[PDB]
Amino acid sequence: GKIEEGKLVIWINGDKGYNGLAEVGKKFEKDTGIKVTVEHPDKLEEKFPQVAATGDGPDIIFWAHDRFGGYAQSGLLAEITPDKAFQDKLYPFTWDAVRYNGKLIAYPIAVEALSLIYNKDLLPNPPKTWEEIPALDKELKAKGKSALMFNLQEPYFTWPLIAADGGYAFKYENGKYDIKDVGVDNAGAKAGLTFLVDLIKNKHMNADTDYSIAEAAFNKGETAMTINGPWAWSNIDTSKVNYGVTVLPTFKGQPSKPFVGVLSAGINAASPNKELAKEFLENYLLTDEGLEAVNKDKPLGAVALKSYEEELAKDPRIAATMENAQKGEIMPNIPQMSAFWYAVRTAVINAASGRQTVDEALKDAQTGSELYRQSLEIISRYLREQATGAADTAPMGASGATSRKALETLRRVGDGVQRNHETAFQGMLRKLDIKNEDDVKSLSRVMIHVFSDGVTNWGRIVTLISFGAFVAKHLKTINQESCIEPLAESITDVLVRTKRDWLVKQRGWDGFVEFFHV
Ligand SMILES: COc1nn(C)cc1C(=O)N[S@@]1(=O)=NC(=O)c2ccc3c(c2)N(C[C@@H]2CCO[C@H]2[C@@](CN2CCN4CCOC[C@@H]4C2)(OC)/C(F)=C/C[C@H](C)C1)C[C@@]1(CCCc2cc(Cl)ccc21)CO3
Ligand SMILES: OC[C@H]1O[C@H](O[C@H]2[C@H](O)[C@@H](O)[C@@H](O)O[C@@H]2CO)[C@H](O)[C@@H](O)[C@@H]1O
Repeated sequence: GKIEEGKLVIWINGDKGYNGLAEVGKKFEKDTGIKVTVEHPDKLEEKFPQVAATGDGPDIIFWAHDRFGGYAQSGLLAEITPDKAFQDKLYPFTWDAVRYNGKLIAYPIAVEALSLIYNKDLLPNPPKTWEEIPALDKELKAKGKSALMFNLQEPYFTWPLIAADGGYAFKYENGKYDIKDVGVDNAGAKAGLTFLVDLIKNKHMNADTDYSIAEAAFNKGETAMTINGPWAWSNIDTSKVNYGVTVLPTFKGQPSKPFVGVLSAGINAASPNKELAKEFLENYLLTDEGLEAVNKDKPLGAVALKSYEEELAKDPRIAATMENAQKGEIMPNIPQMSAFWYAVRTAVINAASGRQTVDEALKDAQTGSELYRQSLEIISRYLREQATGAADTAPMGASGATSRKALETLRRVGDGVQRNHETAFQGMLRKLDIKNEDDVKSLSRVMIHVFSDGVTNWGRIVTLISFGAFVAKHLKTINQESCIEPLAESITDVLVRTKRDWLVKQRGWDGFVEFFHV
């Protein structure tokens, strides 16, 4: 479809101040005659990449910054180019959250971190440790109350505990992420998640508790504590619960480490209203009055706009938010975050329900989180060595035995496919007529159509990759060697995105090696 000209459609999550945002839209309309429509669809962060890929969707999308690198990598976002005067009005670390491959890809709005929220009438002093919560629940159950209820369906809420004793997503050292170094199934992560599962086993929490259940229980005074962000404070105010916002409990003497989000506003690359969107965001929303309108609906947290943040920073709930933020870590925005989150969401749900043990659940989450990088390493190396006739001497890195053995297996079975199907490979190569970087970009839809819609097995995966190597050899011959790495990335994307669940079920590339073991 085509995004309509002369209006703005905005998407924002249903937990945020969308009525306040609509009020800013009405002010925009008053000046310009342009109607602003604010919507809060379910699963908007999943919807957006689907609809935007076809040139459809909202003009402006709001989400935490972690999803935006994926959207940008997919060509779904307009580059943001504010002048120095405007840039200097927001905190530099907030612009850093929305920078991807050296370009600004959204406007930052506000810094979000989870805090412990407690009912002062039930618990005059909140617990400093996770370890004391079982005893406190036992005390409270004798009064017809519980200690703690929070959303167990979204890993954002359980991550602070998983991270506390050493769980991590992608290792960060010397100002750099090692995307090859994933910390989901280490001893620290296991300790955190085992503690959560034990809370459930011992009937201190219920695996089925979700956002709405926890919110209602806290706001009705049935549970003494919850874990939530600034957006939740409005409904708690309405409830008249005597609440405090404080630092999350420690685990094994170490701080809980929330993953810190920057609510951000991106502009759809397919929007014909980009100048209207820029005007709205810079001169209506990111002003004291614009942020106030949203904040009075549902609190934003620590806003990116220095002038308004100076007012808000006096609020002890914001101080608490920022204390927790400083103990946590800013989320990456790398495209791999979506997969990391899906993998950890499934692990927590399965461990909490008893569908899998903690060890089983975190193993699968490690494999899912490593899948893209490991797949790319194997596929890129095979294509490149096939094209040039010489292997890559660089170390395989993390899970290197698997990568090496997968590459050796792929050499055996993939060369066999190419050899036996040479005429068919030649025919398809000529039919596809691949000449340059632009023609390579067209192959994804063809790969999805042919590969992803057929039967899922290792044989057809070998064919996918083997035909890729055949194409790579051709590209080298015609002085298009620079196209090979983009080709490898494209094949990897199709494989891992469309066969994610199947691949994890096979133990990823270890399953491949096992399947073709001679
Ligand atoms: C015991 O059995 C086996 N052991 N082992 C080890 C393998 C098998 C086995 O049987 N495998 S098999 O079932 N696999 C497939 O069929 C298959 C799987 C994935 C594919 C993939 C195909 N394709 C079409 C092929 C390529 C050459 O001619 C093709 C084919 C079959 N195709 C199927 C789709 N139709 C659509 C209409 O036009 C004709 C076309 C024909 O042609 C005969 C072929 F060679 C199949 C042989 C496979 C080995 C059979 C390539 C593809 C689409 C093109 C773009 C593009 C680009 C890159 Cl970079 C990379 C890939 C692609 C997607 O990836
Ligand atoms: O649970 C995984 C989920 O976490 C974060 O989403 C948060 C969001 O940042 C908050 O603003 C609020 O809406 O709660 C969400 C959790 O339900 C990530 O931003 C998101 O990408 C991820 O899927």
